[PDB]
Amino acid sequence: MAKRIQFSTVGGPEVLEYVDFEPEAPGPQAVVVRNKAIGLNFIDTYYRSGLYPAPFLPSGLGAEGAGVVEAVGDEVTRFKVGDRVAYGTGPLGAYSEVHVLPEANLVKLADSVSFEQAAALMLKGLTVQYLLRQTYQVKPGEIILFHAAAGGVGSLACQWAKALGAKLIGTVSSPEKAAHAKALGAWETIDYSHEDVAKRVLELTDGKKCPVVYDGVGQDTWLTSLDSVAPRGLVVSFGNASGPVSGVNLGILAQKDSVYVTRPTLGSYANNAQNLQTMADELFDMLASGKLKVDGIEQYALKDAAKAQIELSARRTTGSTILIP
Amino acid sequence: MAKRIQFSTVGGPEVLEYVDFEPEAPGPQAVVVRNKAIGLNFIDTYYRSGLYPAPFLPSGLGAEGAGVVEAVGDEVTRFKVGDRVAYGTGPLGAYSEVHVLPEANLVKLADSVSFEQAAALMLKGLTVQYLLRQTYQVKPGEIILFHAAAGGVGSLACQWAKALGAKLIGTVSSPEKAAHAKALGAWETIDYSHEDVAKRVLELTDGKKCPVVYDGVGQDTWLTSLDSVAPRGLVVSFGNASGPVSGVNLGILAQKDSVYVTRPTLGSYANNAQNLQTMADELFDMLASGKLKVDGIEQYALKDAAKAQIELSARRTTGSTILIP
Ligand SMILES: NC(=O)C1=CN([C@@H]2O[C@H](COP(=O)(O)OP(=O)(O)OC[C@H]3O[C@@H](n4cnc5c(N)ncnc54)[C@H](OP(=O)(O)O)[C@@H]3O)[C@@H](O)[C@H]2O)C=CC1
Ligand SMILES: NC(=O)C1=CN([C@@H]2O[C@H](COP(=O)(O)OP(=O)(O)OC[C@H]3O[C@@H](n4cnc5c(N)ncnc54)[C@H](OP(=O)(O)O)[C@@H]3O)[C@@H](O)[C@H]2O)C=CC1
Repeated sequence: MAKRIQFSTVGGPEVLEYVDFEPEAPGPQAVVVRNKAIGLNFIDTYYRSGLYPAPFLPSGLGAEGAGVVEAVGDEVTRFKVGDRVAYGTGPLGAYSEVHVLPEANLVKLADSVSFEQAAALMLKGLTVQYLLRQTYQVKPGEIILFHAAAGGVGSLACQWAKALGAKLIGTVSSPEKAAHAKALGAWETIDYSHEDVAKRVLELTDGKKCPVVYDGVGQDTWLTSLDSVAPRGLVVSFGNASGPVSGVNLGILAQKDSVYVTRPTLGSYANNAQNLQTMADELFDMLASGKLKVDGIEQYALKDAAKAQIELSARRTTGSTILIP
Repeated sequence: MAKRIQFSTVGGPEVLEYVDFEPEAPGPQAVVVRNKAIGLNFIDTYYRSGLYPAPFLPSGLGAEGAGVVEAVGDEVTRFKVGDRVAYGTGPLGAYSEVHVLPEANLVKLADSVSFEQAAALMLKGLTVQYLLRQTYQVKPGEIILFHAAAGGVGSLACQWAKALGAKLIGTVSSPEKAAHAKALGAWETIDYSHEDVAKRVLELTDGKKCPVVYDGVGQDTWLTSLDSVAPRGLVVSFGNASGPVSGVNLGILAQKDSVYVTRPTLGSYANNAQNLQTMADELFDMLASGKLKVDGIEQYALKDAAKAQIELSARRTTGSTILIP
């Protein structure tokens, strides 16, 4: 028996229950991980709310974590008991003392990386990697727009953008979050709790606007992003914090001067035990070289996962926050 | 006084009237063209139907044509009376004996190109140019999907794709249109009057699907295009023959494996008297080199523009068709 956070029905935070459950016996290519640190991600709230249906109820939650390998399937050779690993993709269940998942979703941690750093970087870091390196290969000097610049993904994006020589214009909801973003490497900040983002962008870019706009909040900033992208530019809708963007008429893309739009998912970029490896190597290489940093991690006891999600959804957090089993 | 085709109200073909009107005096940078050949384009039916509002009623129609310069604005130096020109962008009014437009929308014709070739190539040719060279730089060997392969744009696309060494899979509504497309350079054809396009595409591409899908029919093929694009591939929605594609939830882009979508417009790519020049030079260079050809042009008297539009909308045409003033 082991403890985990699960829900028997979709809904608000009250739906989460900290209870005993019986971990499954690893498949031939599965790995049993004894979690030491668990990630907190906005998508966790969507599975719990039902925005994204689970395969069955009661359901586990979470897809990011780091810990020690406890058991290995008979066909697994990459990992052995005792190995220190991390993951940011795979089946639900990270919110547990013991998580079982395909070896394809795991990446061995270098002795130099702690479990807290991994649980705070993995998923969000892999996302920034594909957003800035694959979805749209940001080049030095480019002026890009990135919403929620002080959030989990946003904070890493500020740092990565700076590392690339790009000039990231990060939108935030308060002068406090603005200072946070700026300190992490944001070129310019815009407080969209009252400022006109599109206007500010037009002036900051000398009327040329941004070749690419990264939007993880969705609904509330869709028009803003459409008005901030340069002609034939790209609007990357990778999040739905404020809600999903729907009911769009492709005709608006033409109206905004023939722009492009994509709705990427980590699963599509890290769709191999291996495209994951290459991506993870770059992420951890950034950390090891000192271009990315975490130090400054809020910690909640796995049993208090509900409290942690409430703060996240309430927009009362900055950077990464982890759960300790 | 001169004759033109105009409409005092939006609606069906019956709305078109062949009447006398008084051409305006060219502005300082405007050019008066004595049309010898006028293009027929699907968008013409949309302005007439009201899908795209005119600035005022009664309104002229058409944006493609070729003829002799009759008058020049005082500030115009690129053109002089007698010059043989062509245009595929600009204000409404091509459906006339005399059309007045900014010099920025004109391109001098080489003595070797007749007015019929220009009126049949200009707009559609410039579109294929930006679709295959700018929207998505098709490379030799790539397998691409292109709907309505026997249409005006489609027919040129079959030829251009072949010239590029690409393998175009063209969808058509009949074995007759299929033969037409094939003869023009289409690699493979699919009769979507009954065949499963997505299925055929999956088998023709060995399960890899198409890096890019060009869709000028819209509504009726949106899902088909989404199911025919490769992961992280691009779906180019440049037309609405079957109707516009609306009410889409960006979430479907993720569902189809993180794809991209754009809704380009000729105006956005040929947005300069000059980006037009470079594009036109390539188009006419293809014609001059024998890679693109027209010969096989249906002709309607400008006064019978309604009959011409009825056939176009009825899907009873192949290649280009022009109106003679
Ligand atoms: N596509 C993919 O592969 C992935 C997508 N994501 C998505 O990326 C985004 C960022 O996730 P993560 O780093 O975990 O989260 P964050 O830590 O960034 O938290 C969300 C932040 O978004 C902003 N926000 C704007 N409007 C709202 C709103 N109405 N309610 C709540 N928050 C709002 C807030 O910042 P402020 O107060 O400054 O506005 C808030 O702090 C999410 O939308 C997430 O679902 C995450 C991982 C992968
Ligand atoms: N974005 C841009 O810059 C431009 C866009 N366009 C658009 O490109 C497309 C092609 O235009 P053009 O070459 O003039 O036209 P076409 O000559 O290709 O005529 C339209 C063709 O589309 C297909 N089609 C499919 N469904 C329908 C339907 N329900 N009703 C009528 N036709 C249908 C038909 O071929 P089949 O019978 O084989 O299915 C038909 O022949 C149009 O949608 C047009 O508006 C044109 C120029 C520029």
